[PDB]
Amino acid sequence: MKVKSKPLTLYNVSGDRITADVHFVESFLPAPVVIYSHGFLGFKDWGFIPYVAERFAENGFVFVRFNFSHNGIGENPITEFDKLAKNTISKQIEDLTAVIEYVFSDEFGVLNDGQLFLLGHSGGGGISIIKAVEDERVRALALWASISTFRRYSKHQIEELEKNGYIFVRIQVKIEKIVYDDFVENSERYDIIKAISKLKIPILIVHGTADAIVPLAEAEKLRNSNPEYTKLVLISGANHLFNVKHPMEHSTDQLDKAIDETVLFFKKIIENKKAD
Repeated sequence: MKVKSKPLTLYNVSGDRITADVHFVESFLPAPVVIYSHGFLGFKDWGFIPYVAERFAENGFVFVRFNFSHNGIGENPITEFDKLAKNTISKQIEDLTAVIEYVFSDEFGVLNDGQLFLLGHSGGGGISIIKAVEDERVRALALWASISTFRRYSKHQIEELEKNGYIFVRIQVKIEKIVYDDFVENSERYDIIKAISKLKIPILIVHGTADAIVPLAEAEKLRNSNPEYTKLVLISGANHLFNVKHPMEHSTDQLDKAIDETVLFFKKIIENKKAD
């Protein structure tokens, strides 16, 4: 079977340009749409994202990946450090909103069944939970190593932010104060734990037991806030990136379990809708 890959250029309401791709296998259409969101420090063409896109397409999904309008990608698919420094949670949400609206627009030329499922990794999981609350057209959510709070900054980092106007985060990237200001001035709207408790759609929480970036405790906090609609799946010995190396030359047991658990979870939702 041939996995087709098509480039998309879309804009958010501020006119910020978003570059995206859609992977699909024609023989599976009409199929559900899966929008994948990565964290602040991630890129659609890096790590396991291309392989994940290929696998979801091979499993009967219309998989969309995108880069944030302010994630620094300008000419090479980092050349825009001014914009990356100002990639607030509000801009990331605005970008995800434009991708969802592009998929639901007449401009999306990929024959689908109208079902929108979100998949978020790390920071992208947080952005996906907020978005799922804001838009009831998201009928299922899967989270891979997702954060449980946007309040990631330490006592020290916040202190340098208020003194210098920016901080560096590891290859160091400058994050301007506006990113912290945007979370704090919108902490209720962006309260991940509160948002996930409001959801009434199936939620899959995939997390590794050897994850040192976002501990297993955070995955259990997400599950604890909505025990009715969530399912917690533990990947034994998996780190924050499902044990994949960079450059990615092959997949791991860990990443294949996350993909299969997600595919089956999404597939049971489609099958249950047909049963009604």
